[PDB]
Amino acid sequence: TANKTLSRKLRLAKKTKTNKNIPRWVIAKDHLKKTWNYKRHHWRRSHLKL
Amino acid sequence: HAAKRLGRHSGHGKRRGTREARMPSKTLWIQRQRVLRRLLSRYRDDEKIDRHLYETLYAKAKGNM
Amino acid sequence: PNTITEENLMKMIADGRGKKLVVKSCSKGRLQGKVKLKLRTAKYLYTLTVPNADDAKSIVKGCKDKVEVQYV
Amino acid sequence: ADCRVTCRFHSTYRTRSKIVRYKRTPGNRLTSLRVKKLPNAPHCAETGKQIHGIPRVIPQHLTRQQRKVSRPYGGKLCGSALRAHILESFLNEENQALREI
Amino acid sequence: MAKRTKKVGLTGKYGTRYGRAARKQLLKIETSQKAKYTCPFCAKDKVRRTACGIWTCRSCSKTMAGGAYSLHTEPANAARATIRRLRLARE
Amino acid sequence: GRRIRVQRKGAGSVFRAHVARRLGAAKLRANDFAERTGSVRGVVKAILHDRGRGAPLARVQFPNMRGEGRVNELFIAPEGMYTGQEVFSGNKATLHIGNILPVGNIPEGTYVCNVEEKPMDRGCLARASGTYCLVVAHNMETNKTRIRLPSGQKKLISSKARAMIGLVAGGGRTDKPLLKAGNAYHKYKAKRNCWPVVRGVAMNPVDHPHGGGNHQHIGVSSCVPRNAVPGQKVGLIAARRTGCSGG
RNA sequence: GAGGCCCGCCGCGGUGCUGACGCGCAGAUCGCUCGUCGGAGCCGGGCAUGGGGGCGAAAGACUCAUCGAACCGCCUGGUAG
RNA sequence: UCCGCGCCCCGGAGGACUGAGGGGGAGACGGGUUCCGCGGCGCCUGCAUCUGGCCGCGGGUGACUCGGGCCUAAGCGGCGGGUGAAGACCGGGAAGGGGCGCCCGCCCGUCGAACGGGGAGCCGGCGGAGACUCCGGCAGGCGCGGCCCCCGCGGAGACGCCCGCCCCCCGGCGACGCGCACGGGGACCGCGGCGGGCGGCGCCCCGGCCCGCGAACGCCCCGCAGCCCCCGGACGCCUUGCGCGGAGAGGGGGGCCCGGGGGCGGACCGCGCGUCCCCGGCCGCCCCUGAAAAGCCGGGGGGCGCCGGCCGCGCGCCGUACCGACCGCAGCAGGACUCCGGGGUCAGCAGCCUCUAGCGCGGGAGCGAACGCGGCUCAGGGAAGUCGGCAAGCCGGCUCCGUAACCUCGGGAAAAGGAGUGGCUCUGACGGCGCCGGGUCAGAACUGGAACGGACGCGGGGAUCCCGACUGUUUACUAGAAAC
Repeated sequence: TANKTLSRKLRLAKKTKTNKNIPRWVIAKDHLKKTWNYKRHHWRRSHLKL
Repeated sequence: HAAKRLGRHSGHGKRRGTREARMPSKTLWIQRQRVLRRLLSRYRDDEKIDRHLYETLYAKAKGNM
Repeated sequence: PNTITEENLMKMIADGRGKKLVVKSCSKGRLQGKVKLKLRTAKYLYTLTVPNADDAKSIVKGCKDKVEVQYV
Repeated sequence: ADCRVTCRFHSTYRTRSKIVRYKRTPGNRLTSLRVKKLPNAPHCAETGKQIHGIPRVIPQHLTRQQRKVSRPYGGKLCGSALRAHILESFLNEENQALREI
Repeated sequence: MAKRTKKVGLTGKYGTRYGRAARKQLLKIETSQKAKYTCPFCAKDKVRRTACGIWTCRSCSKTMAGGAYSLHTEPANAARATIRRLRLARE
Repeated sequence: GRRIRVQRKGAGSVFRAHVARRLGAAKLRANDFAERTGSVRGVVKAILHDRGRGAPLARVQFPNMRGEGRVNELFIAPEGMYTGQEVFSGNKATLHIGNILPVGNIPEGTYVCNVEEKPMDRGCLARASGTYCLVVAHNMETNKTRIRLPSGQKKLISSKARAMIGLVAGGGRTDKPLLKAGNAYHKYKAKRNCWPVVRGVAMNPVDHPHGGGNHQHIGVSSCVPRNAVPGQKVGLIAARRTGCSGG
């Protein structure tokens, strides 16, 4: 893992970049009501690349 | 360790290892053989002892004489 | 680093070869018999330990105006 | 009271090229300096005896004068081997002439 | 001296194991394998086994092919003679 | 049933020879114009050990006839050959141990080894430790020479076929008892996965034809016909006779 | 200073208590007591071998909690007096 | 545990634990942001929480020298083609490489290893999070240019000395097993001394504790063993064990290599016993013989002109946080590869205590019922208990006696069975001599509720009979066996 490859690191960094909650202004604009991304992953309970 | 040097704590009850373990009967041989081979060699170089005697004495020293 | 050959080679290097700086580090830790001259070159830093301050002066004499001195 | 140290190499596995020597640094700490495996000097092609005069350093970092022996077939043949080769060659030519004469 | 009275001279290592027949056979082969043989060149009793069939004289620095456990095998000694007699006869 | 061990062995895969670290293929020097007329002189650079062979091998360096370098041959070593020997491979070669000459040239009664089954085969018969073949007779009209193979069987081979004079070295290697299972594991590790061996009467009915019942018994006779099927030939194949006997 | 030698640590196994546990700490763990501990040894990485096939110091054992024939999808909403 | 906002948080004081095969410091892999700072408790933290690996916000991984990349390994793929209904599978025999005039030339791996091989990194510092990467010094490697210079000498020899390149040939280095010993270094350790800083002190104390630093690299000098040279011609020379010598010993003088030591530059003084790691010369071992290549460098022959020195510059690509965070539904007495390893007692890296470092686990209070689990002791008897000594207990360290049948002569054997063991005060031994440095082996007195392997660690033994010779292997998760 500390000896990773750029192509494994860049697909893992997309997940870190997109593990975000819906911006609050987006909920207000769309009247979303459901404010949970649901594609968000927590390292301990998750198995990305599996 | 100052008592041990005097000879205070080294009796049979305070020994938990075999005599060979406490002092290797091999390292006592190397020392004696080296000490005696040094003595005989110096005598031969000094011309105190003959070359032939040196060989005879060298063998008897190797033979635990 | 190396020790320069007396001031024989030291002054020869000082005259032409890289002598970016010389340092007259006298009193290294306030100790006696201590004038250490440290010539910076491209290849190596060279040090000649000289017995006396007067001995050091003869080598400092002839130091190029272009050659830079620093004193410790 | 602890002089335990940590690995200098990329991985802890201690192989032949992964051996360290501990020295104390100026800042009073034990440091692990790497121990390079000694390359070995050239050995005579005929026979197997190490050629005298050539240091056990990788040949690239040696200097041409150091990596050579001043003798015909110097870093290849040891002197005893070379003198046997010279003698064998000379004698063969001398026996051939005797066969013709 | 004579630390082992019987022919357990080199086979003392095996201890009470492998049976008498194996140990007796090993006595002959083992004693032959670790023996010093006379090099046909050095003429010095310095030939010792390196591997099965390979024997080297430490002084002569010459390696020679031989029997697995002896520098020279009885079949080989006879063959060299037969080849010599036939060679001399052909010329 | 299950495929038996013999069937599983022919796909290699674990039963393939452990050929790593083996010096090379031991073979007689190739027949060349200088071998066919006259003799090529080689020097025995080394006598070494092959990983899976009991007999010592030998690196003999011959001159390159084709070009300008020196060519190295690997030969099974006859006993008595030494480093720095001069070995001649040729039609005009003297009868000394080590030399390779055509079998017609070799005289009758001569111990020979690494004999060629057919001319220019570079080695075939008499290659194991101690083994040798003997020249029995030459028919000069049929250009054929009778030899006795180490088995005893007599083979008529072409007089052109070459052989190395001498008896292969390593002689008397099997006289020493292996003594321990461990010594066997070390010998077989340098060869192939054939050891340890489980008897078929030990295996369950699926694994072997001898298979298994309430008591360990071969069931039907161990003797099997030569025309058995590939998974059925397991005991004594085509036995002319069985049993211990005189002679 | 020899040994598929002995005692014994780690290691690697797993004997007995038929101990604890048995809604477990755990879909096999725990504690003692043990077998061995220079060797047919133990351990990592890479690689090879594939389903009636493999591999097996052989127990029908093992092949990803699955083996007297793995698993996944389909034929298949198989057929059942 | 006490006090301090007082929370299981944090700070101080205590009392402890993991106990150098660590509840320590670090990596490989796997996770993939868990890392850091700030705020927060709604989720989660199986009790709580002001805590957090949780939640929100903002950040964090810097390399010519470390690793990848490159080489080859087991292997795998490729190949005019060869098959097969195909999908696909199989594979050397096939006009297989380059510039200009030529010449030389059978025939694939820019596959495969973050442990194997490889050109070269050290010190000191800095940050909330990182470092062989930053920064400051000091060096080493490999190339690109400018300038200058310029094509071998010395020796009796082994060598020495700053030295050319290309082709083709030949060789070397890369490059190698396991072991018991023995030697030499490094680190560690301990002992004194001196210098600095403490703590305790009812009595003693120069008796306790903490600190006292020196890297890569560059020159010069040494360096055992080994291997050679020159004279010369022999019972000697030597190890721990060996081994060695008319194919040349000893002796005398030399050469080489030696992962090392010193001196200077970089930049506190002495001594000892061990331990650990490297290294050396051996000796043993094998039906076991302990990889390869890239690369680099000699040598012979031909060609042919280099060579150096000095001074600048350059060095691209990717990995680089953290892990008590991995995998078992989980923040699960389960697994999971390494590296480095202080003190005392000890034969010990065992057990038991400890320095460093870490740190008090899905909570706490009472009470002291039965019963259960983990232990402890038991009068007299001593297996009468039970399917069966199951379980428990006896035994055990060391020294010195003593030891049977049987035997494959190696065993049995630690057979069996006795006796001693502490503390003090000494006395010899043994190397050490300018006498200085050892900590074991004996022997002796005097002691003491009739104690002493005082904890700890640590065989109960014998007589047979049946199997299987043996060491090994086996049913992961009911059979370790006489089975294999």
